[PDB]
Amino acid sequence: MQKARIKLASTNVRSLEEVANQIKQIAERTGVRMSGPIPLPTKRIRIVTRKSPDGEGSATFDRWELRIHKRLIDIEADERAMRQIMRIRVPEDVTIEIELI
Amino acid sequence: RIIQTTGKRKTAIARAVIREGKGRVRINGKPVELVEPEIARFTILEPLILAGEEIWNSVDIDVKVQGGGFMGQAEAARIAIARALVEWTGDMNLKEKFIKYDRTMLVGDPRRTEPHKPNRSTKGPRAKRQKSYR
Amino acid sequence: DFRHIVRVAGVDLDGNKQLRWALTAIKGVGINFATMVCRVAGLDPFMKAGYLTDEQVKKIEEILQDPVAHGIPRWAVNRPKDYETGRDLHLITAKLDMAIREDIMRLRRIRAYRGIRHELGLPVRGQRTRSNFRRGQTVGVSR
Amino acid sequence: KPLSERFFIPHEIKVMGRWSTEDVEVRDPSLKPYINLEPRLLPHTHGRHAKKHFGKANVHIVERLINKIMRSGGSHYKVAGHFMRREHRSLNSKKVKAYEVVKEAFKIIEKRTGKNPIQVLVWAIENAAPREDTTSVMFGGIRYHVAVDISPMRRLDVALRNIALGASAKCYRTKMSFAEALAEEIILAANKDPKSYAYSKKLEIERIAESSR
Amino acid sequence: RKEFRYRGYTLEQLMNMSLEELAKLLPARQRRSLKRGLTPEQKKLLRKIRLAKKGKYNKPIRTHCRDMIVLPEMVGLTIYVHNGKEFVPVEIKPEMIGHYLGEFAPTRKRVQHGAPGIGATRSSMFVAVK
Amino acid sequence: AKADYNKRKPRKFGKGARRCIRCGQYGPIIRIHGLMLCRHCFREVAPKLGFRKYE
Amino acid sequence: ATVYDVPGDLLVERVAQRLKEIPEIKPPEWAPFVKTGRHKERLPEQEDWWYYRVASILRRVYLDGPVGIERLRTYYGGRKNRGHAPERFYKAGGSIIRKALQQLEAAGFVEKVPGKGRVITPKGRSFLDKIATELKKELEEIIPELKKY
RNA sequence: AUGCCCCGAAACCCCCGGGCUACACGCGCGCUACAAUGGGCGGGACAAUGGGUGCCGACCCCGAAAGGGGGAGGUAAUCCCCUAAACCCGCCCUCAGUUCGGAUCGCGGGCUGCAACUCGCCCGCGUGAAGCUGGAAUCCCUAGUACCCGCGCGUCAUCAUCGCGC
Ligand SMILES: [Mg+2]
Ligand SMILES: [Mg+2]
Ligand SMILES: [Mg+2]
Ligand SMILES: [Zn+2]
Repeated sequence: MQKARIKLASTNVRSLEEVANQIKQIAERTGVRMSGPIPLPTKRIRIVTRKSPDGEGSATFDRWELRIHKRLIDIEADERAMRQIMRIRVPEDVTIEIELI
Repeated sequence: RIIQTTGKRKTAIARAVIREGKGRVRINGKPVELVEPEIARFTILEPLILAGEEIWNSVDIDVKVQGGGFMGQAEAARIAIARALVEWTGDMNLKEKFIKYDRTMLVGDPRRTEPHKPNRSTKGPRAKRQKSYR
Repeated sequence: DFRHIVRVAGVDLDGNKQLRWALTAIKGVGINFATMVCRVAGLDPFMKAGYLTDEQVKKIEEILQDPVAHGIPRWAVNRPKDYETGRDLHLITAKLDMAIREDIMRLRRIRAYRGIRHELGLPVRGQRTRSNFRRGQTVGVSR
Repeated sequence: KPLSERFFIPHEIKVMGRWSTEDVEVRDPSLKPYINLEPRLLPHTHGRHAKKHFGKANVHIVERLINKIMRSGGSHYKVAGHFMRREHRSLNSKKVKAYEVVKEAFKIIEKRTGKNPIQVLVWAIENAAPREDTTSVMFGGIRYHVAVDISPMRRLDVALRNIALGASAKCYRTKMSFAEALAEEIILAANKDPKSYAYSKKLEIERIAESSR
Repeated sequence: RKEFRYRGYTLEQLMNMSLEELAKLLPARQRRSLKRGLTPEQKKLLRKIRLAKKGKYNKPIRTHCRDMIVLPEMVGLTIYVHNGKEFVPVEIKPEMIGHYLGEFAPTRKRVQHGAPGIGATRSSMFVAVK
Repeated sequence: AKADYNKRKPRKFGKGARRCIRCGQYGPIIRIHGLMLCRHCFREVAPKLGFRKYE
Repeated sequence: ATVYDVPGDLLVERVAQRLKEIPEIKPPEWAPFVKTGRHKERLPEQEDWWYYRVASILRRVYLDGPVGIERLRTYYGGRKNRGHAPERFYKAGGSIIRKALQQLEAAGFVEKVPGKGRVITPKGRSFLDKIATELKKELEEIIPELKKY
């Protein structure tokens, strides 16, 4: 109970699904319910710039862009699983945050 | 029993609900009879006048819309209302008349705006500045 | 009772126009100051100006000559805080341009920066002048 | 203005809910298969026809008329005197105002003559459409102005355009309105009067078209 | 109309007046400047006007602070400014209080025009550069 | 003091308050979401900062 | 019937009429000298420009629920004609609105929900729906299609 | 980033005040108009992209307006910017240099700033210039595209007639 809430957020999309399915399976193997990964809106940061150092020539621009995929998981609290999700060993380009309600 | 359909028109969505009643129809709470820009009131009464004052008096419809403007939501309403009427009565000698008069009453419109490009970029994709020789 | 030409404090005003526009002509009374005085006096701003009996002209002339004491507030007045005395005043045609003229001469005396521009007939409020403000006549080189 | 007309509900699939194009009758065999007169309650097609060759054949005549008054005037070619560039106060995209002026135009026409306004309109768009033209054909090195024949569709386009421009020059800096100046043009053209602009342009085209056959 | 009255108050009637009661008799800009305190340099300059007002400092007052707001202390004496290259005298009189110090020391030489040259018009641009 | 005549002043706004973290110039500096670089250095370091160009 | 059953302008015109009899609604001391917002150019023209504003404010908290002062200033703004420069949208003043809301509170039609703005009372709903029905009982003669609902 | 040649108690490093904002004049790109296919006053309608911890400010209360004194909730599909304008209904104006057009100037109240004169921006009353459709010439556009109307980021302690998007 107290329904922990975990929030993953990373820029590589693939390397997120694997930690998601780890959490899903760990929950399943033991006895606990869970709300599947709820996709939250992507946050894409965009930066428009000119292209030439000097000021001569026509004006042509760039569009750099960086996308950040998020998720959200709701799960109960059993120490058999509350612990089981501690040896999960996230990758280095992912963020995780845990908190109960 | 109830039915419910949808209609989209360049950023405007419409959810309809149809069921038996006295022949009244609301839109966001407004009665259809009170829509001020007459050219947008005659736009959502074409399905309900092309079916006749007999079917139009045995149903209640009530839609909800959001987005767009006074003419990009009238057409959403019309699409949803046509798609609902073609199921309640559920015939085809009426569905046919919904393709001779206007084919889009059932297939909708696949058109959206087009992004802007860098020469003015606040006026449109193809409009540019004014050339200056000499 | 109808008339065609009436006069109040100098400039004479038409008689087939509404009362609020008929007063606009008096140099010193715009449109937003006319609505005010017509309201404070006690009569409509839509009555035909020719229908002004003369005691009402006396009323209007009273008001235009010290309006602060009748209800016209002192944030809506031709000039507040008179440079010679802190009284709040509203001037009209003859007294107006003279007051501005002496407010200009005062800056001409001390030889400020805002007085010399008034001298030479140039911008006063910080504009640019490479490209506009061409109040002169073209110059040629050769052809 | 009267609340019975401000709030108006039809119960018949007519044109604008008022007039019925069941008895009008086109005389010219050339322009018959291009002037559409189907039921079509509301005149609005949302610009789907301007994608397909000969698409504008199946578009109601009232919509072809309403679209050719959504414009500012004469912007690079003088009309009876001057340019009439009127930007930011022209009705370029405002289809509501266009539909309104045409509604009132018909309401005036129906009163001063007494016929189905669309019959008067279909008379106006034949006594104003000319069927001879000019060009330049280069042949073996040189060209010279020669006379040609105008296909029907282009006849119709030119007709409606000149009616538009005729009405849109008497409401210009003059006391007369726009809806009534769209009537003092159709009642004239449909009667072959010289004082018109759409008819006079037909005569002064056909003249300098014949004189160089 | 030979005496000077600012808002109904003569000179020596306002010469003894304070500095917070004074600001109610000046327009916005100077009332606000008098309210965010004076800058350090203007402190150093007031502490040289007051001495030159009592008996001491009989020596020309100079400055770079063109921002100083003329005040009833400075009426009567003649101080200098710095218009970019040199110090220019400004004999302070009444009817200056409220204005800025640098307002009376102009900064650009009045312009008088010669004759157009090679490029002043499209008729002498390429007919010169060969 | 000979340490009072080659020492600057601590600005806190205006073009002279920030300089590029890698080149060292004042002027056209990017302040979106925090990073502080030129407009010239951000263009030849971006594909290692993670960014990509899709359109 | 309710206020959802007629057009806005007719109902507001009819409401402002009966409103003139509530002793609490009365124009302040600076009403004849004020234009309604920094985006106008001229003062209001009719003499009862007060009652129309107040009556438009009732119907505006009826079908908007908890709404606050700084949100009734976005509604009553417009586009400005600022000389040689393009047009631009601006908010409205505050006093003309704050007074209206305090006077309607003292009348007994609204109330200050704490922390979330103001809402309408039962007295106010009775007031507005009675007039809506009174009007509509005659908008169906000349429009015989409202007779249904 | 960099080779060669000059500066080397200076052409290196800091600090205060001025200039880049000067104005008989020729030109490039734009904004507002020359009115009724409109101006004013009161009511009624409907968006999307994006941004916020040195910051975004709901809600209450003072002020006529700019603004001021308090101050929840927000490290974000939660709280805030954020009830858009062209559009519609009702009344005044009736073809006039005008209730068109708002340049130019006088006086008074405020915000940011260590500092607003040279040279910042914003408000209220008053004054009311040229302009009645544009010579020879020349530019942009093939469909949700051209035209017409507003909005958001950037630059930024304040200031958008600009650039890039909706
Ligand atoms: Mg420069
Ligand atoms: Mg005007
Ligand atoms: Mg300044
Ligand atoms: Zn750099």
